[PDB]
Amino acid sequence: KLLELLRKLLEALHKAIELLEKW
Amino acid sequence: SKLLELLRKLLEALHKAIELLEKWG
Amino acid sequence: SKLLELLRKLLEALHKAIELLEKW
Amino acid sequence: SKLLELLRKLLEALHKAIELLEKW
Amino acid sequence: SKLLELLRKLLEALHKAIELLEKW
Amino acid sequence: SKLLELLRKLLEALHKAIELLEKW
Amino acid sequence: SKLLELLRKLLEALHKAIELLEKW
Amino acid sequence: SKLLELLRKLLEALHKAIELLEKW
Amino acid sequence: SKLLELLRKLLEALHKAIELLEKW
Amino acid sequence: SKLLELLRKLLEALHKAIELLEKWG
Amino acid sequence: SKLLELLRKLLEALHKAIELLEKWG
Amino acid sequence: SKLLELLRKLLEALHKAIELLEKWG
Amino acid sequence: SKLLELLRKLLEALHKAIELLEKWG
Amino acid sequence: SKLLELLRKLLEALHKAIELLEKWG
Amino acid sequence: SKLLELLRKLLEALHKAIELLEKWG
Amino acid sequence: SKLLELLRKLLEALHKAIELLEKW
Amino acid sequence: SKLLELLRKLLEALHKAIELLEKW
Amino acid sequence: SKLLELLRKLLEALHKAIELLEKW
Amino acid sequence: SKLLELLRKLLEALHKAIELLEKWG
Amino acid sequence: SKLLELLRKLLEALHKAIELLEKWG
Amino acid sequence: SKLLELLRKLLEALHKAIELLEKW
Amino acid sequence: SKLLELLRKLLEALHKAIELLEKWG
Amino acid sequence: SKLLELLRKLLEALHKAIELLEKW
Amino acid sequence: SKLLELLRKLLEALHKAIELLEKWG
Amino acid sequence: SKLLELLRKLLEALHKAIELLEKW
Amino acid sequence: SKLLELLRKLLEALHKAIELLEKW
Amino acid sequence: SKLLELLRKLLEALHKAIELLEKW
Amino acid sequence: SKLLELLRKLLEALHKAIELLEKW
Amino acid sequence: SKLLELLRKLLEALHKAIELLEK
Amino acid sequence: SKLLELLRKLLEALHKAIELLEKW
Amino acid sequence: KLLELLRKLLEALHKAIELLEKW
Amino acid sequence: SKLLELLRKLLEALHKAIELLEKWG
Repeated sequence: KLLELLRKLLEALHKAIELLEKW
Repeated sequence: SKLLELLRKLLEALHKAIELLEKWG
Repeated sequence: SKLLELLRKLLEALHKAIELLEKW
Repeated sequence: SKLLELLRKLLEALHKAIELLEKW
Repeated sequence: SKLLELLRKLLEALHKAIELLEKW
Repeated sequence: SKLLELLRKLLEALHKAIELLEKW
Repeated sequence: SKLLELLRKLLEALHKAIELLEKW
Repeated sequence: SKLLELLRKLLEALHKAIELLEKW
Repeated sequence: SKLLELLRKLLEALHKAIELLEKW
Repeated sequence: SKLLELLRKLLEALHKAIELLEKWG
Repeated sequence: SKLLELLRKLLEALHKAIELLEKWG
Repeated sequence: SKLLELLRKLLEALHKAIELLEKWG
Repeated sequence: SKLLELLRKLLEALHKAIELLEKWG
Repeated sequence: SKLLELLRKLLEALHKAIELLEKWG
Repeated sequence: SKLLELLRKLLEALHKAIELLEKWG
Repeated sequence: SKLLELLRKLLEALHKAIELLEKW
Repeated sequence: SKLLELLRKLLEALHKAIELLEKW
Repeated sequence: SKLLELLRKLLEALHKAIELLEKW
Repeated sequence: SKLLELLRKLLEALHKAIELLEKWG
Repeated sequence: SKLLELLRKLLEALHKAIELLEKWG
Repeated sequence: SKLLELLRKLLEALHKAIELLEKW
Repeated sequence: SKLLELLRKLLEALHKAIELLEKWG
Repeated sequence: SKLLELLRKLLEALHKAIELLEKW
Repeated sequence: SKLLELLRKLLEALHKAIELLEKWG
Repeated sequence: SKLLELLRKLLEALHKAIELLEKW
Repeated sequence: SKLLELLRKLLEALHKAIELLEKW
Repeated sequence: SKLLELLRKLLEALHKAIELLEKW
Repeated sequence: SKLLELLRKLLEALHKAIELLEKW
Repeated sequence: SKLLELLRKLLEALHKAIELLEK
Repeated sequence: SKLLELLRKLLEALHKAIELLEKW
Repeated sequence: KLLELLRKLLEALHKAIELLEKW
Repeated sequence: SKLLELLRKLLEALHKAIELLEKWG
C-alpha cells in the first residue's frame, strides 16, 4: 500500500538517475 | 533498456496508487 | 485530495517515460 | 529537459507518498 | 455556485474513471 | 455502462466550463 | 491561459471518452 | 493506455479548476 | 459533437500558439 | 514577430466559437 | 514542427466550421 | 448566424500561419 | 477550400507517418 | 489500422493535386 | 491511375464501414 | 446516408474493376 | 450489371444534389 | 427551394432502385 | 413491377432539375 | 458545372431504367 | 424521349470533351 | 479512346438532332 | 485555343437543347 | 489477373451491404 | 423555333474535332 | 454484425487490391 | 508551376507507402 | 526503415505546397 | 531523503525560473 | 507571484544546501 | 562539493533579489 | 540577461547536485 508505493517510487527513481547518468 | 525497466516499475507503482485509491474513501 | 496528486504527477511521469521511449 | 521534468515528477510523487505515510 | 459544481463534476467523473481503470 | 455515465457527466463538466467562459 | 487551457484538457478527456465508447 | 491518458488529463483539468477557485 | 470538436482542435491550436510564443 | 498576431487570431476565433456557443443550447 | 502541428489543428478546425455551415445552412 | 464570422476568423488565422511559414521560413 | 484542404490531408498523412514512426525507436 | 489511414490521406492529397493540375493545365 | 482510384474508393468505403461499426459498437 | 456513401464508394470501386478487366 | 450501375448513377446524382444543398 | 423536392426525388428513386436490388 | 414507378421518379426528378435550370440559369 | 453533371447522370439512370424495363418485358 | 436522349449525348459529349481538356 | 468516344457521342446527338428536325419539321 | 473553342460551341449547343427541353 | 478475384469480392461486399440495407433500412 | 441550329453547333464542334484528329 | 461481415469482406477485397498493387 | 512538382512528390510518397505496405 | 524516407517525402511535398501558399 | 529534498527543490526551482523567463 | 514562489524556492534549496553541509 | 553547491545557490539568490529590487 | 545568467547558474547548480546524487546512488 503506502510503503509499497514508496518502495516502487524509490526504485523507479534510482533507475531514472542512472539512466540519465548514462545519457 | 533500463528505460523500459523504469517505465515498467512506474506502471507497477501506478497500479499501486490506483489500488490505494480504490480503498481510500 | 492529496494522494490524488500523487496519482497525477505519477501519471504525468509515466507519460513522460513513454514520451522518451517514443523520441528514442 | 524532458528527463529533468520527469525527475521533478518522480520526486514530487515521492515527497507526496512521504506526506501521506507520515500523516498515517 | 458554478466553480464548485465544476469540481464535483470532475470528481464524480474521476470516481467512475478510477472504478473502470481498476476493473478494466 | 459505467463509461456511458462517465461520458455523460464529463459532458456536464464541459458545459459548466463553457458557461463560465461565456459569463466572463 | 489557465482556464481555457483547463477547458482544453477537459475537452480532450471528453474526446478520449468518446474514443473509448467507439472501441468498446 | 487511453484510459490512463483520460484519467491523467481529467486530474489535470481538476488541478486547474482548483487553482482557479483558490483565489477567485 | 461536431462543434465541440471544433472548439477542441482550435484550443489545441491555440495552446500550441502559446508554446511557440513563449519559446521562440 | 507575427506569432503574436497569429495568436490574437486564434484567440478571437475562440471568442467567436464561445459566443456562438452562448446562442444555441 | 509544433508549428506544422498547429497548422494541422487549425485546418481541421476550419474544416469543421466548413461542415457546420454545410449542416446549419 | 455568427458561424460565418467564425469561419473568416479561422481563415485569416490560417493566412497568418502561412505568412509565418513564409517569413520564419 | 480545395488547395488548403489538400494541404490538410497531406499534413494529416504526415502526422500519422510520424505517429507510427514514433513507436519503432 | 493506421497505415491504411496514411494511404488514404496520401492518395486523397494526390487526387486533389490531380484535380488542381487538371483545372490549371 | 485507375487502380489508384480503385484503391482510393476502396479504402474510403472500408473507412465508412469502420465508422458505422464505431457508431454501432 | 453514411451506409449509402459506403455503397457509392463500393459501386464505384467495382466499376473500376470492370474497367481494368475489359482492357486486360 | 446494368442494375447496379443504374444504382450507381442514382447515388452519384444524389451526391451532387447533396453537395448543392450544402452549398446552400 | 426546388432542390428540396429534387433531392427528395433522388432519394425516392434510390430506395425504389435498392428495393429492386434486394428483390434481385 | 414498381420499375415503371422507378421510371416515373427519375422523370419527376428531371422535371425539377429542368425547372431549376430555368430558375437560376 | 456540377449540375450538368447531375442532369447527366440522372438521365443515364433513366436510360438504363428504360433498357431493363424493355428487355425482360 | 428523343430530345432527352439528344440531351444526354450532348452532355456526355460535353464531359468527354472536358476530360481531355483537363489533361490537355 | 477518349478521342473518338468523344466524337461518337456528339455525332449521335447530331443523328438524333437530324431525326428530331425531320420529325418535328 | 484548339480544343477550347470546340468545348465552347459544344456548350452553346448545350444551352440550346436545354432551352428545347425547358420549353416543355 | 487476380483483378477478377478482387472483382468477385467487391460484388460480394456489395450484396452484403445491400442485404444490410435490407436489415437496417 | 431554332430547333435545327443545334446541327450547326455540333457541326462546328465536329469541324474542330476532325481538325485536331487529322492534325495529329 | 452482418455489418461487421460487410466490413470484413471489404477487408479481404482491399487485400486483393493491394495485392494487385505490387506487379506495378 | 510547382503544382506538378508537388504531384510528383505525392506520387513518390505514394510509391514508398505502397512498398512499405508491401513490407508490412 | 523506409518510414524515414517516406516522412522526408511528405515534408517535401508539404514545403512545395507552402511555396504555392507563399507566391499565391 | 535530505539530498532528494535538495534535488527536488532545485528542480522545481529550475522549472519555475523557466516558467518565468517564458514571460 | 512567480517571483516570490521562485524566491521561496531558491531560499529553501539554499537552506537544505546549508543543513546538508552542517550534516556532511 | 555540498559547499560550492550552497555557494552557487547563494549566487543565484543574489541574482533573484537583483531581479526583484527593480520596481 | 538577468534571467539568462540566473538560469545558467541554476542549471550548473542542479548539475553538481545530480552529481552528488548519482555518486551516492
